[PDB]
Amino acid sequence: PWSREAVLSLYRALLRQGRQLRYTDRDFYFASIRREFRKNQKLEDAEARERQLEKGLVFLNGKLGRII
Amino acid sequence: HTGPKFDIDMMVSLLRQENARDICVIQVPPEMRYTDYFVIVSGTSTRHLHAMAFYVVKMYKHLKCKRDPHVKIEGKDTDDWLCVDFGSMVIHLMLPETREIYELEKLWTLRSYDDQLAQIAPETVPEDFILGI
Amino acid sequence: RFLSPEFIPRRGRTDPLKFQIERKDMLERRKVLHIPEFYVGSILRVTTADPYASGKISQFLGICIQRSGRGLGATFILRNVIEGQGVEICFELYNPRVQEIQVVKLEKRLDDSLLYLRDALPEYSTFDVNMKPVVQEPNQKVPVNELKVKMKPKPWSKRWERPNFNIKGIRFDLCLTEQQMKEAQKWNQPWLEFDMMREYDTSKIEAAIWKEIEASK
Amino acid sequence: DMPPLTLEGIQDRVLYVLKLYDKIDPEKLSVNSHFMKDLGLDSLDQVEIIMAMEDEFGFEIPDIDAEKLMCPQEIVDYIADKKDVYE
Amino acid sequence: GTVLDHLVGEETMADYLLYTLNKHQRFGYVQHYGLGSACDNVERVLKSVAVKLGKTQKVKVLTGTGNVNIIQPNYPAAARDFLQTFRRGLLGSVMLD
Amino acid sequence: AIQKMTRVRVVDNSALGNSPYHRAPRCIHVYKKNGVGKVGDQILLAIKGQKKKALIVGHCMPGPRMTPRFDSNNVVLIEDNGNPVGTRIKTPIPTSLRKREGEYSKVLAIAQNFV
Ligand SMILES: *P(=O)(O)OCC(C)(C)[C@@H](O)C(=O)NCCC(=O)NCCS
Ligand SMILES: [Mg+2]
Repeated sequence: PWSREAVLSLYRALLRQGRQLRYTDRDFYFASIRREFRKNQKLEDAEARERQLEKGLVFLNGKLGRII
Repeated sequence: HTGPKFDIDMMVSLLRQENARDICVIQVPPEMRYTDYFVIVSGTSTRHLHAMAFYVVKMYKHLKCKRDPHVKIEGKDTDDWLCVDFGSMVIHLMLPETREIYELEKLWTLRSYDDQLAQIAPETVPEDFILGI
Repeated sequence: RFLSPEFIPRRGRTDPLKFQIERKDMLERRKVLHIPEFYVGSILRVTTADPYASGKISQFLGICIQRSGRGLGATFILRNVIEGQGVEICFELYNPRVQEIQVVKLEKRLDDSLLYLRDALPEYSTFDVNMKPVVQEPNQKVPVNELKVKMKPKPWSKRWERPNFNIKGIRFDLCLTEQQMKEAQKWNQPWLEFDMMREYDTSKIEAAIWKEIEASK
Repeated sequence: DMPPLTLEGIQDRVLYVLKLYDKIDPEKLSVNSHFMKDLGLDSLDQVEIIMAMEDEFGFEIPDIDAEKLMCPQEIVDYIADKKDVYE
Repeated sequence: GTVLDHLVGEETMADYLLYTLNKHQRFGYVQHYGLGSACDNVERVLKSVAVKLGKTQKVKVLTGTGNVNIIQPNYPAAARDFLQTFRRGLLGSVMLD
Repeated sequence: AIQKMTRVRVVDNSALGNSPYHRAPRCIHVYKKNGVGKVGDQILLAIKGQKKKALIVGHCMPGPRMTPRFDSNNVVLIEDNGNPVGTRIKTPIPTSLRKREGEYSKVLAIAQNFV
């Protein structure tokens, strides 16, 4: 990745938001975030790691859409 | 007529009692000129999906305001995908199969940044407009 | 002074009262929504209410390519290439649906219509959706872009080379040949420059519109 | 409320949460075996483990140090900083 | 043409003959061959000849920007005329070896 | 207006639409009382040696005032069911598609840009 810290930070931060969920099924939200971080990772090139991290970062922000 | 209004909290709880498999309720900002709230719910069988969709629309009419326009269910002929549009809420009834292939939640949470948009690249015509084998 | 094109009426047998009626209606609407001074070359961002949604706000940015119509129904058309698709929207000026009109970049081009930009190369019509307004001092001459644009292959929407279009903003040298140029010249009509009854002077007309406008404010 | 933070009791509650985890089973689980290598757990897996510790004791774990915590023994020593146990 | 032409590809000998002509004579080759400028690109010379013969045709492609008319010549047609161009004396006397 | 024997552009991520081929897709048929098809109308396509139903999404012919006007004839491939074969629509679609009578909700769902 860009930073090994940053990805583990992102995985942490996303799961923290999951606790604050109100309407969305919390079991599914957790399952959906887990599998994403599994199958995508362990196999990528340096350049595309900059893109995939950013994809997660905009998920964190939730500016364009926030799941509740 | 007066009492409970049509909103997410009532609508979701209404879904849940028919064994809604997964629920994703998504806040959509005003710049995306479609809806206030996007909802995705899964189902067990084709006839189970009809059950839910038809209950939701039926209950809608009960609590519906007089001037509040009537709504139409979509895709009754369809096997796996059913959709119902309300005023400020949009709901998608699917099998787990179609959820795996559409990824509607991903599209709407992150717009231009999804994986499915990345694979596809825009095609440009060559300069001087000459093709070569 | 600048008078909006819509206010000056076309030659007709329409009674003057009809124009007076329409002018009063237009002027009322102008008070409510500020109509900026824009030209055909200029860049505009228009914010409107979206009826297909529950009063959500839509903005669209693009380059003006034509400005036409008279009275309330007067219009303009904005062009732009959004993520690899050319889009054109015709807007009414006095439609209540429109929220705000801003002039992002006020400039004239060489010619009064830019419909040839469809046949021009894509980049000449590609304008950034999020660009910062660039403003000039109030008592400055309206700046002109003297850009001539490169073209696609010769099958075009219209035959621009013909002198009836009188396009000054196309790099003809690049695309056409000398023989094609002299072929186009067969449609010249040189008398038409000197046809005296063909001309339409709006001097006294515009003066009277000014008198009405200054009375309104 | 003040709970007695016995070092032995700290150990018990730490191993209690690890047996609660799906990936790791009590058969191969020990007090001295580390998560990443011995218990064969991924780096993302670790993040969840530390969250279990986060809410249990109710003291914040910064992201800077969460990285170096890769052993149960390291944890029982780390949470000993919260309330000093000698024994 | 002494040996069977199936051994060499249809477009294969073009680059080799371009190298041979660049070795000995290029200016006369440019004048006879209708190049805008001297170059070692086989694609450019194949485009230059097709336009000279006029065998090319406008073929539509539809894009978001609009309908554009690309010209898609007979690449096979350009491939053969190279042999008569070499065999005839217009290019100039050039030993391949 | 898209009628019989009109070339169209498939603006989808669907394999069938984006596949390289010697023919542009052609409009076999228009599902309207009169042959002309505007936006939102369904039309039949001949692509790659098969017939496929498609939804018209924007066209070159001028429409009502504030409605957008595109520079290519854009269609989305759909099943007879109504399910779009593709997953994503890169190209912007007009918002008007919403209020028009019929099954448009699914196509709106998979679109990114509204103009
Ligand atoms: P952990 O020790 O199991 O590994 C950490 C990691 C999987 C997040 C990652 O750093 C890695 O080892 N692979 C990099 C490939 C990748 O997809 N990077 C993350 C971008 S979101
Ligand atoms: Mg035409």
